[PDB]
Amino acid sequence: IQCSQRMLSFSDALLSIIATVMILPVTHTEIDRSVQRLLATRIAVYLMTFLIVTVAWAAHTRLFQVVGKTDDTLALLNLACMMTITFLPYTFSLMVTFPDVPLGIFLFCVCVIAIGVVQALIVGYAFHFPHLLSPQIQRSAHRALYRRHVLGIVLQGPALCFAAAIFSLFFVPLSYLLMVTVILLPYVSEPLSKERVEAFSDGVYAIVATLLILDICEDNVPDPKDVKERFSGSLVAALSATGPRFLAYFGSFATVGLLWFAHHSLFLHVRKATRAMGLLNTLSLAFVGGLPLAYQQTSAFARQPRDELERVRVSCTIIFLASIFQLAMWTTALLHQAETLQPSVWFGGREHVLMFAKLALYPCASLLAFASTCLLSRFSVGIFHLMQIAVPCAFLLLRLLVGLALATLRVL
Amino acid sequence: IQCSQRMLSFSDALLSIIATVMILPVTHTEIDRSVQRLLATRIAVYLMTFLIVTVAWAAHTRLFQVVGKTDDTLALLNLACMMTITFLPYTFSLMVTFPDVPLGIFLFCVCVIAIGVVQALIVGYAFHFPHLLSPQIQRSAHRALYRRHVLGIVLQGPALCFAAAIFSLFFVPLSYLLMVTVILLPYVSEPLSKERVEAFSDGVYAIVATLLILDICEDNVPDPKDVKERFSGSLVAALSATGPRFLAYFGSFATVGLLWFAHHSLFLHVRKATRAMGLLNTLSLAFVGGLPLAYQQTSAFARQPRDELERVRVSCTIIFLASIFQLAMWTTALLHQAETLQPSVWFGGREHVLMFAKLALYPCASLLAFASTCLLSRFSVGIFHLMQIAVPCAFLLLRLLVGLALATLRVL
Ligand SMILES: CC(C)CCC[C@@H](C)[C@H]1CC[C@H]2[C@@H]3CC=C4C[C@@H](O)CC[C@]4(C)[C@H]3CC[C@]12C
Ligand SMILES: CC(C)CCC[C@@H](C)[C@H]1CC[C@H]2[C@@H]3CC=C4C[C@@H](O)CC[C@]4(C)[C@H]3CC[C@]12C
Ligand SMILES: Cc1ccc(-c2ccc(F)cc2COc2ccc(CCC(=O)O)cc2)cc1
Ligand SMILES: Cc1ccc(-c2ccc(F)cc2COc2ccc(CCC(=O)O)cc2)cc1
Ligand SMILES: [K+]
Ligand SMILES: [K+]
Ligand SMILES: [K+]
Ligand SMILES: [K+]
Ligand SMILES: [K+]
Ligand SMILES: [K+]
Ligand SMILES: [K+]
Repeated sequence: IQCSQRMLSFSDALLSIIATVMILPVTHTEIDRSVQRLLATRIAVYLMTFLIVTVAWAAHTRLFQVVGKTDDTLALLNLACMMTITFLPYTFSLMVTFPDVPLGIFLFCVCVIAIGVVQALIVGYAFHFPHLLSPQIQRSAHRALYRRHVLGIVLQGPALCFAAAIFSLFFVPLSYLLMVTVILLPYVSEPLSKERVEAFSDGVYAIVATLLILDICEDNVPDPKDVKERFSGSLVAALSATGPRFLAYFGSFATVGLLWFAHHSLFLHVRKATRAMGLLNTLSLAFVGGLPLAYQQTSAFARQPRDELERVRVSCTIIFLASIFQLAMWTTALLHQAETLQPSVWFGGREHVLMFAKLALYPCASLLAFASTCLLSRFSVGIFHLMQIAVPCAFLLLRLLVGLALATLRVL
Repeated sequence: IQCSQRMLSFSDALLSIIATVMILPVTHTEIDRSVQRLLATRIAVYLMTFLIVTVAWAAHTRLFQVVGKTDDTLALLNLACMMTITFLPYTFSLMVTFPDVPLGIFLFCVCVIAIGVVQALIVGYAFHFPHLLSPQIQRSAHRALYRRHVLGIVLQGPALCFAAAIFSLFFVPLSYLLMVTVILLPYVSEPLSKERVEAFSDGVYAIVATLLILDICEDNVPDPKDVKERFSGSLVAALSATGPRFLAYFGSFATVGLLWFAHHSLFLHVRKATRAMGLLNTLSLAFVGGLPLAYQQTSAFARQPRDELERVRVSCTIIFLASIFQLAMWTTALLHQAETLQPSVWFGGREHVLMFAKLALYPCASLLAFASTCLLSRFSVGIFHLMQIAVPCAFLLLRLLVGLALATLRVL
């Protein structure tokens, strides 16, 4: 027997990488109807693959909530499970790119079946050696019924996908219906490990923050030949020619880091994460993945006022979507504060107002910039930049600002 | 005050991404002297940037060993520190690509100075609020001397790099000498947080395992137009045309996952990690980063026997270098087992032989394949594939094999 914490941390790292894999085609899209259609398709594929990989990650998290402690064989089986999961984005992209070809849907169904079969092997091994189970399962007298329930839950998806794979040769629409039913059944018809949620969130945030510097380190180191021919041997000029990329990276890193800061602060006060909090966290991460695209678009900065106005609106919308779901997590937690939140941030608690301000800082700023874009259109672009400067400072001075507001309302 | 564990986990994730960033140019190198020179330059740059980012990560780890507990201001300062660190690979690549241009060396020195200045701000803030310090520092009466020592250690590198930046305008070789002195002084003239080492290692392993699938998901989804024109509308043929990439990914993921399995097993029994163990871990990770290149080269599989023999030798050498340093970590730990290892894996312990076999499995296999390449040249290539099949199975049956060997030696 061994402690399973590090194995699950490795699983979370791999799964965050796999979930965010499909954001690279979006950010590498150079950017007339054809280009817009291509970008929309890529964004939709990214969202769907992120959600699918998140569903797989959640299934893994609760599977290894059932399995309390790990073992060499369990570690190798988990490696096999991760290997199978790493193919979901590619097979899904292949299926959507070739909807009418049965081979793509068959490959996706095979990937899902393989994940389920490896997880069923893990469940069988763990139940054959009860000391690997959680104490709740170990001490229960209905271990056989627990095994049946867990194994049925694990193998539900594989059965539906196997039926879909069969039907692909006869009636494709029913195959797609079964694939969607796979995701529908678990949620249309419990707590989630807070550590797993935190690890997955940290991985996603770390990847999204550094996407643009990863692009820069590969593409934007000047070529000495190009420097000597096109910039008259001036390295400073060659580096200035690529300024917009650096500005995009700075903005994206700052925004993603501050959103992670808000998430970190929120989860420092969470006692237990519910399923609703997990769903809202998934939505927030999915929309967070899109910030690099927003900042690329705004940094490119086509001089046309209408184009730049559209870019600012899109960026503000993306930031609002990223942060409103964190605020929604916090509001959902407040409904069951007694069991979900530490007493510090309960209604009327010491740090309740500070947490509220910290989580509402970004949605308010994004909404204000978006409104300025409609009311103060000419200044709006500058206002957007002002936002990028104001929000970080507000985070530094947040306690002083909250105290000032409290003192002001004391008399008012 | 807040718990600093999640902030440091996020730092480890970001730092692993930044350390492994420069491996992408290596794996994206399509592969006459010019190509070899380009590949050698890219590999050297990757190694140097990995080592530099690891030095920065180690400095960060011990800085936040000094700082016991975190705070909102400390969290934001840490975000700024990570932002500064993310520019080390790009500035180093720019400096090496333009060695004679003072601007590149100046930018690298500025990045180093900025990292040091942010860390000095963190130290000053933590010491101005002693409750953020570790209890050892808090209870000491020499907190002023501790502050002086820590601040000097933090600002050592910035001073040397500032001198180098000045000298770049007058005598460049002395500037380079000072830059190397920055790294020389700390090591030429203590324990390391095992959690930080584990998190960094897991991040690096997770990135390296999935490099090739990240490439595949972007580049190798067939284009319907290409499928219809070049493969006569056969999607299976189009997918078979890209088989070697999938084989390379399978091999690379299996090898990296099993090396991580060996690392995980080793560190499950480590009580405290010393500086020597940290250095050996860094070397092992640096050489692990090169496995995707080895497997790409072997999967490309030019039919020429000499070329394939060279590619098998290179792959075996890379695997041996990756795993021998894990074995060296284990051997170094055995020298101070009493304080470094759990009693289970001490000399003559219950699991000592199993740990030895687990860590020596890969070096022995790689050395045997390399030797077969010289003695059994014609079969060697097949033997390499045999290795890819044998080592995983040996990991599954490792306990049975160890028991069999013990029983055999009982009579012999
Ligand atoms: C053929 C390979 C490539 C992939 C598909 C594997 C097949 C044989 C597996 C995957 C999941 C399995 C199913 C999982 C659960 C159940 C429910 C049980 O009450 C009857 C058997 C049934 C319906 C299984 C039959 C076999 C099954 C469909
Ligand atoms: C100019 C900007 C862009 C970058 C460089 C910042 C300069 C001013 C900073 C960076 C590190 C600093 C040094 C850090 C440590 C010491 C040792 C002390 O006994 C004398 C001052 C001295 C030598 C500092 C002088 C100022 C310094 C060199
Ligand atoms: C109905 C059905 C059909 C097929 C499969 C199946 C098939 C292939 C496969 F690889 C794994 C599985 C499932 O994996 C196990 C299931 C049970 C057991 C032990 C039994 C116990 O005591 O509960 C061990 C492993 C399962 C159930
Ligand atoms: C000799 C020298 C020269 C320059 C700098 C410097 C310069 C710029 C900068 F941003 C930060 C620093 C260093 O950051 C601090 C140092 C001390 C203090 C408080 C003093 C205490 O009580 O020890 C707080 C912050 C430091 C030492
Ligand atoms: K973690
Ligand atoms: K991670
Ligand atoms: K990553
Ligand atoms: K990448
Ligand atoms: K971790
Ligand atoms: K990581
Ligand atoms: K290309």
